[PDB]
Amino acid sequence: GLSDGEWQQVLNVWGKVEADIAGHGQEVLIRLFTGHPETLEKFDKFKHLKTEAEMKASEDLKKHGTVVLTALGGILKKKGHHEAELKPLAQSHATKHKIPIKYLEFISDAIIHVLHSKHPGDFGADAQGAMTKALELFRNDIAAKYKELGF
Repeated sequence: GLSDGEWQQVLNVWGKVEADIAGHGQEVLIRLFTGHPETLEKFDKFKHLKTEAEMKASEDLKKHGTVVLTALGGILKKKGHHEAELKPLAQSHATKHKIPIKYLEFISDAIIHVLHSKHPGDFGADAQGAMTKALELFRNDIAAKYKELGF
């Protein structure tokens, strides 16, 4: 788990995201899709996108970025008490969307990248440690549910 101090850093960082949820969501997804094109193949509504310009021009991509980061924000604000929030996502992502757990590592990495890209010099080493721990805890708890489902 995270300490109280670590959670405070996580949620302070998250304030940056909340100020521009759509632009952070868009940049995270673009980073994911560009760095790991296999991920793009799991979205029927995005698998048409060949270029970053197309992705950049897609209002539905930005829309989905808002949905994804809203969901993660809700999870993070539970500070680890997130079973109810995480369970349905684990089940839809393992059973319906068929998303390998590695893709959650890819998006975690993309989030850390985008935060430094958008806030260079303002995402300190303590803050990155805390946000990393939070994203690891999320992954770990998703992973436990994936194992239950054999995915």
